[PDB]
Amino acid sequence: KLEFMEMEKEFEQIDKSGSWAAIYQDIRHEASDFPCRVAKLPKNKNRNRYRDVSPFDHSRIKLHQEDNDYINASLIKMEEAQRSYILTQGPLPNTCGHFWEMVWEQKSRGVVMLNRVMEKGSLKCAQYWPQKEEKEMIFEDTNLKLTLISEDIKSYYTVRQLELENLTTQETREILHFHYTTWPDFGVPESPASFLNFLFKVRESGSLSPEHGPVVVHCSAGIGRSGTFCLADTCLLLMDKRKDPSSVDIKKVLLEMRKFRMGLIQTADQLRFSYLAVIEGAKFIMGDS
Ligand SMILES: COC(=O)c1ccc([C@@](C/C=C/c2ccccc2)(Cc2ccc(C(F)(F)P(=O)(O)O)cc2)n2nnc3ccccc32)cc1
Ligand SMILES: [Cl-]
Repeated sequence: KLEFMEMEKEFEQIDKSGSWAAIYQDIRHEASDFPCRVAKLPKNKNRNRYRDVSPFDHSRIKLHQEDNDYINASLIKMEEAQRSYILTQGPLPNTCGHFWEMVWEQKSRGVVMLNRVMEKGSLKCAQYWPQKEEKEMIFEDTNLKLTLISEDIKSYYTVRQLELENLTTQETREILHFHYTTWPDFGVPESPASFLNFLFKVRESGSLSPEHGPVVVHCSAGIGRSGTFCLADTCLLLMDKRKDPSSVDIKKVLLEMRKFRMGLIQTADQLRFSYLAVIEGAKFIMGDS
């Protein structure tokens, strides 16, 4: 029982010794590496938002296009946690069709967005979804139609319901879009509570359920914020299923996740935040709630 005051004690111990950056750099250097040949092909240069962030060849999501099957997106599968996620970059002006094509083919039912489309001091992301219910979007290259159906705006996040339609089979699917709007580039969420609240919300939607395809998670590069979000989620799952919560080594989990996509969690503070959100979140889930 009193095993929760343990992990939070070593957390404060790490905080006391200011060892976060050390642990984080240790993780960057223990991180596995795999080839990204497809990602680096000249024809896929314009499909990559950033020169140095690429999906590994083994876990990259392949588009069912006959021509070019590339999309900077990676499938992260966590066995013990029993959860899969697709991490991708913020869609580019020329890859919005690819993005939705992937959402369709992969049968995902939810999209989690952790970055903002624009501002001034923030990385730009393409407006890959319709902002107005009356202005649906058609992606000619992927023969898909997208319509905004609902848009519940809250303080730290907006929940939108979209309708994605395969113009060929004429099938339509409800896609839930969870947009956390207060997580700056290379920063942390507004607070652990808002982050968790957002996470629990995405959870309760069933968007992460094994019933549907893997949820799609992205920020700008698809590694810092996306990695933090997924790491927190997986670790919470693990602390809930395991008899011994403190047996969950967030560091091992992150390294495990990095085998599927490079650079997950981009700052020492994000790592700290993941520990903090997981400990607090674990307390909540096991504390009556
Ligand atoms: C001035 O613009 C920026 O703020 C900026 C910061 C970092 C970067 C990264 C920096 C590259 C980092 C990297 C490279 C190799 C392995 C792992 C990480 C890409 C990147 C952007 C944002 C994030 C994030 F953390 F905000 P996310 O939450 O959206 O994921 C991550 C990465 N990047 N990718 N290729 C580069 C080539 C030269 C210099 C920097 C480069 C790009 C732009
Ligand atoms: Cl890194």
